[PDB]
Amino acid sequence: FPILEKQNWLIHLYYIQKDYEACKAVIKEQLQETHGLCEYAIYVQALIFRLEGNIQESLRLFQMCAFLSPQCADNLKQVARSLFLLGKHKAAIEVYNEAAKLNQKDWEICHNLGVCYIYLKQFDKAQDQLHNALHLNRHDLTYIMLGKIFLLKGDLDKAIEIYKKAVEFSPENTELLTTLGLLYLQLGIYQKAFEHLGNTLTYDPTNYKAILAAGSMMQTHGDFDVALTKYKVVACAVIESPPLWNNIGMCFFGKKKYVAAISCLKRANYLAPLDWKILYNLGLVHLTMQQYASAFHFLSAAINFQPKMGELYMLLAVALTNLEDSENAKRAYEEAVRLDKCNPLVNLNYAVLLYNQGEKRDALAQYQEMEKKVSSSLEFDPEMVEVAQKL
Amino acid sequence: SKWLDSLSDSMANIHTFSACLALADFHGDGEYKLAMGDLGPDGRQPRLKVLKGHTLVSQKPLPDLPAAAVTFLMASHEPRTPALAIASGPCVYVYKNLKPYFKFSLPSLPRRQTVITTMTTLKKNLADEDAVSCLVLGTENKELLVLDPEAFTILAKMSLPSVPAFLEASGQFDVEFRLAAACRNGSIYILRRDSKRPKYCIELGAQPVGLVGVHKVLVVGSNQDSLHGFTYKGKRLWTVQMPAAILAMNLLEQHSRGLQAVMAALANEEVRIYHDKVLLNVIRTPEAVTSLCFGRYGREDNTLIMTTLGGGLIIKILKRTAKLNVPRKTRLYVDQTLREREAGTAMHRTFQADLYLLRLRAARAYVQALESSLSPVSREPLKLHAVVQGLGPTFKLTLHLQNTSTARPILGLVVCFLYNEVLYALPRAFFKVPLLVPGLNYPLETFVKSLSDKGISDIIKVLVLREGQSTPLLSAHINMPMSEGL
Repeated sequence: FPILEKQNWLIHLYYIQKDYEACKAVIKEQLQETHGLCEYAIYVQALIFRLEGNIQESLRLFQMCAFLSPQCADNLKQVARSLFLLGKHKAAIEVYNEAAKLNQKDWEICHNLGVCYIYLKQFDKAQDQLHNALHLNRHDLTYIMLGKIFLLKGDLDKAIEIYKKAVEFSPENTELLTTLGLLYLQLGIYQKAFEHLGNTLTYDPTNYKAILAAGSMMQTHGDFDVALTKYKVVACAVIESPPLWNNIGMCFFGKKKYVAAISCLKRANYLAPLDWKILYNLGLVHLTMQQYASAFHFLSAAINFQPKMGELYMLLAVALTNLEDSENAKRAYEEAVRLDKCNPLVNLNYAVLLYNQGEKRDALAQYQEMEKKVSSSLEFDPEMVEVAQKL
Repeated sequence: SKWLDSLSDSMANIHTFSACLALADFHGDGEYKLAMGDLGPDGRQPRLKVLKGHTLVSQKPLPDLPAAAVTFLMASHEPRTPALAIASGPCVYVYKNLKPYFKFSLPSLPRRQTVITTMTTLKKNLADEDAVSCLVLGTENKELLVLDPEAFTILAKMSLPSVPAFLEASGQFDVEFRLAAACRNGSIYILRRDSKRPKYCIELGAQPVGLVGVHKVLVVGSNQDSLHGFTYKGKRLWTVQMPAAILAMNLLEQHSRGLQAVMAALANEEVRIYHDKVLLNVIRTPEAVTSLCFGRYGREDNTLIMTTLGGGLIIKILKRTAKLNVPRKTRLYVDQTLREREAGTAMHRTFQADLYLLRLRAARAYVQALESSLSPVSREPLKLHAVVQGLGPTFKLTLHLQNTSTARPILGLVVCFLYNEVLYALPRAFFKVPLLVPGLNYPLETFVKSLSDKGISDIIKVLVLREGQSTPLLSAHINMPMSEGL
């Protein structure tokens, strides 16, 4: 006969100030007095459990709260969310459906159905559900999940529009700006990428995920010292990260500091022995340093990690040409020219190998293949014309 | 040093909140007291306590825990002190001159009554120091009751989609009222004229821990340790980040300088007064503070009274005169690189020969292991490893076995131990294993016992095998430690 929810306000005020100690005591007292049926000493207790690592007792207590209020869309939403926090997404979908047939006007059900169908690789239903989630109430996370769908399924041609429309409003989210800048890097545009990365860096100066891409873009267009300073900005925050040290080694390899680049690249390779980019960089630098015994080793590793590349086999063949193994260089160059489409350096180097082998016959074939493929490198220009005039 | 400190005490057990603590005139003569419905030291004993000066003058028991306490003038006939409407249960105790004067009851629901949680006042027509104010109650049932000047009849009933937690009333009730309600579902709903339903809602993403209304901007304190300034139409205009959690937000308004700035009682033992976007007059406290109030307490237009999370009181009177670690390389490195540059071909050839021989020997050992079936990891998915525990003549030998497959159980399997029957006495050296469900580590334990009077450590083999086959599916080895017998 006492009032059922006597102290829901006090429990809510203790839980909302991040106490979780006095709130639990008041929850226990209320439940002991009311013998259950409170529906908010169980709800807040389950939310507290979910705040801790445990997502099992949270699911149990949300089940009890759903049993108490069988027609209450929020309880079904919370139970499906406790499912989705575990690995079960089909059951999460089937509980979100019931939560939707009691409330057809909320964005959370549609956003969560989208993120579930994403984990279930059902992209039509996920895409349509997230379009709905936008139309009900546009949120940043729905935009992010839609961009993720359009990236996984197809091309950036569908993601650039969504990310631009997303950053259009609420443009202070670093994730949206940075992801749109990254997707600009993924395409030919290097200017708007710099624009959005600088927009991010104004808000957060020490953003590691943005500093990395900005330094990459800088390294691409020379001026290695600016990228080196960008990396100095974040070096202490991430002192052991293979990508940072790989980019720093490429910085030091740009300005002819080959030893201080081998150092950084080997350090990054030790912290990630399965990363083909660092292996390719080590092979390239050991080629430039004229060592030709470690270059082959690192390039063969990077081949064994990403075999469907053209430049890898070209560099391995250049390492084999100076290792007194010309037949292996022949077959490696054949692999490369078969596996390369838009890099004439491979063709020119194979023409050089052939002409140095005394053939001069197939060297013309490789020269014609290169000239069909084609344009900026200063030293690939001269050998282009020298192997031409001398053939 | 803009905040002149007045009193710092720690024995005052005052565990009130930022909404059930209000100061106003209570006996005329321009002497403002501060009435607060304080809980128990834990929350068991509801006690109404009023403060004049900095000595406690009257604390008296209360029926139930007060959910809010706000003062207001009930009528303009010879204006005496405002009435203190303290909310408790489904009831509103209206105190006149800090004496029990009236007990308003909430009209029940078809019994299933409700409880009132949030309570503020609203201005009728004048909005001055002598105007008449009307209550606005937030029932636990999702309803807002706009009451009368004398707390006996209802003037309006507003429907809200979720239980309110915080309330803000702006304007005058008759012609221009704005009611902002921070609910439990993490949303602010605004109520205007002619709208029984808000239809202008704003979600915060986290449950609002506070609500203070500035003349144009409405600040919402988030559970994510920040403030978010919105407009009264439903469009956010700014957001500022806090370094720690937000425990209580109140309003600091001084009319001499026209400064109406929101406060913030952060959990990092500090309080920072916030205008539109700038920080100023940040203070420190010996302990994080749960409730702050700014008004004309005592006889000063700039008093701010604050209660520590652990109790105690701190009253402050505002003065009116406001490069990299790139490694190094030694001679060894350049000599080694010179050797590599002059003898790279021999190194390449001999390393390739060594790699060929290594592939040969690794394949040899892999085939020999497959023959003897000595791999504890080996279509036909399984994984077993045996742990030994304990010194002394009796060891506990637990085999952790696991089926590693998507969804396929393994019905018929059995474990057989191979030991030296003169050194170890295994009770059951052969036993069936339960149905292995994919994904669960089954610990199957046995009690090995050393029999040798002298310390002798001998290996023990374990074979897991089908019941229709004779070749072990997999195996494991354990070097039994020394006995330490008697």
